[PDB]
Amino acid sequence: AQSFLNRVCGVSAARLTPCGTGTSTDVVYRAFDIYNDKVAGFAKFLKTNCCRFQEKDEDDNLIDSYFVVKRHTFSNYQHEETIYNLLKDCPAVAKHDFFKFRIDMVPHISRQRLTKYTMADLVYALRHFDEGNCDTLKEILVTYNCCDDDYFNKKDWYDFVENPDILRVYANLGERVRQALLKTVQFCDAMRNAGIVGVLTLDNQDLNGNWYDFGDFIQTTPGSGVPVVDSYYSLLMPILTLTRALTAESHVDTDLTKPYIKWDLLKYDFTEERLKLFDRYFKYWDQTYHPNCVNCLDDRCILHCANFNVLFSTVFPPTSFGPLVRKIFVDGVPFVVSTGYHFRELGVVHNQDVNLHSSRLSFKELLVYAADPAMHAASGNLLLDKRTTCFSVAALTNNVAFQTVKPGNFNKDFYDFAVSKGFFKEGSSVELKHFFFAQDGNAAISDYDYYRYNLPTMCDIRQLLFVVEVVDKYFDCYDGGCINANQVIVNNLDKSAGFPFNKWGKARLYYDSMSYEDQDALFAYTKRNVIPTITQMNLKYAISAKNRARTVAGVSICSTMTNRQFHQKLLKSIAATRGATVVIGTSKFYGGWHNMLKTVYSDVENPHLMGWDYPKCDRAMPNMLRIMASLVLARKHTTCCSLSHRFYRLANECAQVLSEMVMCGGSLYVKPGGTSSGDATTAYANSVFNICQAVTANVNALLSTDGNKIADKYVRNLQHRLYECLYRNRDVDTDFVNEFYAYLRKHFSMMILSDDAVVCFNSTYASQGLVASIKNFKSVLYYQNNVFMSEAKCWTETDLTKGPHEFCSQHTMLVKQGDDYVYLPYPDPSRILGAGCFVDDIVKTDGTLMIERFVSLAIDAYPLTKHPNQEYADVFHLYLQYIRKLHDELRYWEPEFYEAMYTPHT
Amino acid sequence: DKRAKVTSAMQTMLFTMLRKLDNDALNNIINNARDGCVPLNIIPLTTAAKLMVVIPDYNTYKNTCDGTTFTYASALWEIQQVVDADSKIVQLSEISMDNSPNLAWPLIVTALRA
Amino acid sequence: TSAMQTMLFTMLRKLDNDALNNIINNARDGCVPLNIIPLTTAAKLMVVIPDYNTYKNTCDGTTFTYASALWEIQQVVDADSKIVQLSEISMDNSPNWPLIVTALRA
Amino acid sequence: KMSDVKCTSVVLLSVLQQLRVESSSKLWAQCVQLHNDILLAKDTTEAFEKMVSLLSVLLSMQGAVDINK
RNA sequence: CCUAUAACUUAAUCU
RNA sequence: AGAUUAAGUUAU
Ligand SMILES: *P(=O)(O)OC[C@@H](CO)CCn1cnc2c(=O)nc(N)[nH]c21
Ligand SMILES: [Mg+2]
Ligand SMILES: [Mg+2]
Ligand SMILES: [Mg+2]
Ligand SMILES: [Mg+2]
Ligand SMILES: [Zn+2]
Ligand SMILES: [Zn+2]
Repeated sequence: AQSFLNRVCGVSAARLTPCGTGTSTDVVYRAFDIYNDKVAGFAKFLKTNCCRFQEKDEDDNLIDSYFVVKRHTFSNYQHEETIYNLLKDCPAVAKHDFFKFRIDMVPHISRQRLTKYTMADLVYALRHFDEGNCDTLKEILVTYNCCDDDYFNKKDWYDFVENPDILRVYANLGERVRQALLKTVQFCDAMRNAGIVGVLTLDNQDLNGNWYDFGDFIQTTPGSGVPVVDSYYSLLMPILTLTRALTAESHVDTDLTKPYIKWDLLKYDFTEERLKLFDRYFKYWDQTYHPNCVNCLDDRCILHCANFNVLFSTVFPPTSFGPLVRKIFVDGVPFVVSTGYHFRELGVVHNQDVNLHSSRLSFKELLVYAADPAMHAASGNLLLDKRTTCFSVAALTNNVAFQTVKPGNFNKDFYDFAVSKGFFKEGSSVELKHFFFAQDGNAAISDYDYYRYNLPTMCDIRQLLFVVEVVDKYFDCYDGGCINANQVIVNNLDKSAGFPFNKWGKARLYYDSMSYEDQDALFAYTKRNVIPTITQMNLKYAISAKNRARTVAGVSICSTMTNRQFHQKLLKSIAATRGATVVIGTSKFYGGWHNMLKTVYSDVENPHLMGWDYPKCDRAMPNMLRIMASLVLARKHTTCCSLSHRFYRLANECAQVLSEMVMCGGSLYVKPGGTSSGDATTAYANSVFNICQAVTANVNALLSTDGNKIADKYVRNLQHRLYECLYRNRDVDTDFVNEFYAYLRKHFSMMILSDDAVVCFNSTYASQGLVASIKNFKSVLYYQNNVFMSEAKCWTETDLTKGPHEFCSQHTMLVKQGDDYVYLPYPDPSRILGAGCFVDDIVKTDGTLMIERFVSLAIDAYPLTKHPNQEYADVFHLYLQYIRKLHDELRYWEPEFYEAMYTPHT
Repeated sequence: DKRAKVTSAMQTMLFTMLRKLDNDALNNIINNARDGCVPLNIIPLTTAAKLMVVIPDYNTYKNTCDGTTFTYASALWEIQQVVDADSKIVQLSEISMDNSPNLAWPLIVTALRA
Repeated sequence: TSAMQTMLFTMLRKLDNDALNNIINNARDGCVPLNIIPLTTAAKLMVVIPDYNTYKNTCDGTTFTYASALWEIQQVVDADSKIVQLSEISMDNSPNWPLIVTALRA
Repeated sequence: KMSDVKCTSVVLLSVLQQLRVESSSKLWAQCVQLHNDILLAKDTTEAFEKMVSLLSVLLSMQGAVDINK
């Protein structure tokens, strides 16, 4: 009782109060990174072998310091004392006190002045985030002075979009995380010099940074100890950019009170600084780190090193990144061209083919000089734009352009006809909710300012490498590789050629002006050189239900030409495949919607339906996931491209559609990240990203579940093998990648179209935690995608008689068609009526073009006739009567033609 | 055929950007470099004689371009003229907290390098 | 160009709203408003009165009716900033005419 | 009903846009704001007040004679 | 100024 | 039945 409490004090003479009663242990619910032969994973368990004592302050107030008394056995007691005597001189080791006390003489291990939570509690709270179940995260935030306790009274406090002050609140933890990193390096040095072998886990280090568990440590010859730090650093890696742990490295002498380091403006390399950062904070990470990813061995090595570069590039100044320019002489007349590029992710890349003296310019080298933004920015004015927080390179013209968006044109004859037919009554189910919203002249830069949601995000690299192997299995059936210039298929040649090529013609002029040999020479040039390109932002005039402006990205003709020649074989092979997971290219007509849904419900045993939402998907997508998506597509080029060619194609795609220079209103800006909407590979890379986040949610579901309570022994062995393949094994285990893929295809059946997804999943496994659910997606999007996904944007359908709730903004009904029941897609009737009532040209409200327009809208509006709601069905009959009224005011008007569009015989 | 027109237009545009180019403060930074190779983001930051500041409200104006001369990018910039969103010439006497609701925000000030 | 202007007033005259009709009638007689009608709790409105007979029908005292709302008059200037009291208005001193009324609503 | 004033707002803003009212960005910004908030209004009393405030922009400048109508 | 990809409809030529 | 051009509609 009191005597035991006195013994715990010891030489410290600290005022203790017990958290438990008497001499019995105190049971806590903590998060452990455990790997046994019994269980594995990063889950929450019960810790029952410790007595906890809180230390009072001078005024008798409770402080963060705790005394943890652990009783296990005699052999662990003697072994831990033997390890501690070797490790006691290290300041990163918490002070241990070994004694025995008579409760019957059980031995005790007393750890002194620990915090309440370990580092694994912080990592688990940020990596498994739940609103309303974040008490551990709240206690950590109010304990270490990140925010007051009334900060959580503000609603949407956790939301990155609704409240960007949570980034500052989380950045208040970064200094403690950096101190824990330095103390881990000190502990590893002390283990190596003393000859001790053991794994480092996150639950054995407290939030002060001190290490305290040695039960699994074994002794060896001194000078040759090996610490294992893969699980530690890999599970900790998202927190390093969430809390911004390396912020103090920007300052002089790494001192937060000191000012910033004033780097040289002409400095771009930062290679030795990257190596110094890697040796300072990740010294015992075993895999080789290349600061410049041009020296990497394969694409997995590119992923592994580009992950360290997003962390280390937050230290360096933002004027060093982007194109590296060099003066060259053309016929003695000097130019300023780009001879390289400095990436945040890939390091410095230098161009291989560059001449200092050229005596004539061909069409191809004129094209790469016109496309290059170096000439455009070296001639323009300096720009300081304070409307946005994005980086501003230069203003090309002396004015600032202020583009507005016009309102829609009203189609009064159809509205008068619809009012005469009984539509738009008071209290009716169908009302107009889709309009053309006008925008004022500040709309373009306000839409560009939504790239502040894109943050530098470090990934769990071991988890990402396993996930990219599983993601690769989905794209296996497709064929790909390079093609020649004559095999390239262009859909529309009279479209914009981007900037600065839209001053001289459309895409047809450049396709007709270059021969096939010039196009192939340009494509070969991008395999050894990096061409930086400028992307034009254009406001898009189209109907919507929200008043937010929408911008499209216009990519240059050089980038889209070489990207077509690199990617089109794989993209056509994806679009021309039925029955697969990615359903891009599959029509909803002629029974195709029914075939897509039948395919999604393949072998799920206890089937439920699930769909989710990506908040700010084009904006907030991390650069590591976009690079990962690009690498997966480029895995078809194994026999036509070398590794240097594939790296330079990756560097060209990163310099063109990931972090390119963006021209928004006559002025150049730096794109932080995200996806350009005008690249050829956008929908397909979005499909790879969607499959990646789903596989990550399933992995985090299977590893965070308690292994002792998994009833099926196959799933328990699968969770054990999952932890082994993530954190213990370094090489790819293709047999377990096949086994986990088959498990996913059996219990988590997907249907992917470019960030839109429907999942048929086993419900019993999801309630047991063996497959992912909405909560796992919310956690993964929080720690990985830097957004908060509310459960109101998600849906769940427990009755598969009714279809998915929404997919590509179409609902689903079960319809008796002929002798059987099929699934029919129907749209929202507000959208159909708004398309008929509001048009974007004054030439679409007469009897000339409006017949074929209304036919197309009646084709899309036909399946509303099977709806039980009467006004929903009357929408199609209204469009039919109006097609008649247009047909006699100068085979479609008959209803049978529309039915033929949804019956399975094509 | 039409190849000649677009190649002459590309050649003509690319050459008059060198008539616009500063060519003497550009050389002082292009030859102070270790490998004759400098980042692009510092080229208009240290060489461009004209600066344009787009200012959304009055607080940004008093924090950024208060006075006739202001300091940005470790340089000295003297305002030449200010225009509004409708591209009408604003005088500095009009930019005050009293007359701030009557102006067409943003204002685009233009400052030469002193 | 003008067909859009004819289709506006054929459907403005079908909403049958007193406030819209009140300002369209006032505009028809030349009693147009210089600035935008505010709909907040209290803000400023400038109304131009062409001549006397359309002034008595709107103003009787310190309150005039506009857009089915009441606006209390603060200042009357006439083709200058020639401030004119409120006791001036009668037919007895009609030659004593583009006139501005700057008021505030409740 | 509500749909009539939501369509009349569209007709009125295209009328204002034909009269080059976007020559002044201050007037065009609040015209765009009033039009966008009529099109998102739920109560019809809220939509009518904005309609008055937006129609007075047309009745302000002398470019469309209402005498003819 | 007006992007990318996919599907569908209509019209007109050659087969 | 297939290809080409032009136009349109929907989806992302
Ligand atoms: P969806 O509209 O919900 O898609 C999200 C989206 C990001 O804007 C990415 C899909 N995407 C990419 N490029 C696109 C484009 O040019 N047009 C549209 N409608 N969607 C695009
Ligand atoms: Mg432990
Ligand atoms: Mg242990
Ligand atoms: Mg989205
Ligand atoms: Mg959808
Ligand atoms: Zn590498
Ligand atoms: Zn290839």
